[PDB]
Amino acid sequence: FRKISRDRGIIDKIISSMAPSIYGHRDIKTAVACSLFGGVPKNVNGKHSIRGDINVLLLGDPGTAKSQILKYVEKTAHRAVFATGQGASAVGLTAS
Amino acid sequence: KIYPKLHQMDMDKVSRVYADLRRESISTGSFPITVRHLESILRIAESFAKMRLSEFVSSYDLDRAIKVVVDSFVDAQKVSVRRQLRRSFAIY
Amino acid sequence: MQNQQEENGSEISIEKMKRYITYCRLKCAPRLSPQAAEKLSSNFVTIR
Amino acid sequence: VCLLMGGSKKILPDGMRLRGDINVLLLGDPGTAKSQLLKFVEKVSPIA
Ligand SMILES: Nc1ncnc2c1ncn2[C@@H]1O[C@H](COP(=O)(O)OP(=O)(O)OP(=O)(O)O)[C@@H](O)[C@H]1O
Ligand SMILES: Nc1ncnc2c1ncn2[C@@H]1O[C@H](COP(=O)(O)OP(=O)(O)O)[C@@H](O)[C@H]1O
Ligand SMILES: [Mg+2]
Ligand SMILES: [Mg+2]
Repeated sequence: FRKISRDRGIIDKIISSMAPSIYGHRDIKTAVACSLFGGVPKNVNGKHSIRGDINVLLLGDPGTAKSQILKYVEKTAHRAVFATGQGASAVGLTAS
Repeated sequence: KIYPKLHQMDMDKVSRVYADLRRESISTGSFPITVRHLESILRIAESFAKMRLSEFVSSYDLDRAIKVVVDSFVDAQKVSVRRQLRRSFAIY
Repeated sequence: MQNQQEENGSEISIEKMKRYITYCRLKCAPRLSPQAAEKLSSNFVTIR
Repeated sequence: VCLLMGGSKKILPDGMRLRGDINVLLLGDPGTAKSQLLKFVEKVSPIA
């Protein structure tokens, strides 16, 4: 780990190791890497919180392989869950 | 294990970058720019720094981060506003 | 700059404040002074 | 500060009940930090 970390330009290696089977779309892969690494949550003396995770929205025309990236994120991550808006899924969004 | 740091020697640049992007947004007549954009800038800089298992957020990471937010804002705008901004923000 | 001036009587804490508000709430009930009522009454009419 | 202390509750012999509580509206542009004020008022009040 530490050795690979000392090679200048580890960022562009990571950005090209993401969805390794969809053509182009570098910006979305950069955003995927950013949201798949994260950040630092913060509490200022137990009275002020700034979140750490970075949210990513995809808006695209029919046939641009968004579901493929969503599939990749689930194989690559530790704690990832899948839910569908208009379909049949094994988990919903509301508590009950 | 990686919780990168924000030593404030690097505060002068971002103050003046945010000032310019605020003065430009109202002039062009489009979405407002609020401090959530700067918070996103810093939070993304944290991630770019943590990529290098780093110990002090660099200016290179800040510069890499700036592109993401500026490009998102510029590319989520109408055609006329977009042509104005893609020339105004050419330096970042 | 909060954990420091906090310990110089220029700031109450989050639980201390909470307790204080609970206290004053469940302790007193202010009823106004008659020497002040007509002030509030004249103000309202000049407003409207 | 005035909100969290509330007014004086008054029960009258006509059956009528004059309330004491304070209502405030925060209307304005996006990104004015008025949401964090609510999220803090949540935590600095004994019941919220
Ligand atoms: N840029 C691309 N590179 C590679 N394959 C692509 C690309 N765009 C689309 N495809 C392929 O075309 C098909 C598109 O299906 P997919 O459901 O992923 O698209 P979608 O945009 O998520 O669908 P829709 O928006 O219509 O619900 C898949 O086989 C996908 O792999
Ligand atoms: N004046 C300010 N001082 C400190 N932080 C601020 C200020 N203005 C905005 N912020 C920060 O930027 C964000 C503003 O968004 P938010 O609080 O959701 O506001 P709004 O109520 O308008 O949606 C928050 O994360 C807040 O902490
Ligand atoms: Mg789909
Ligand atoms: Mg809000």
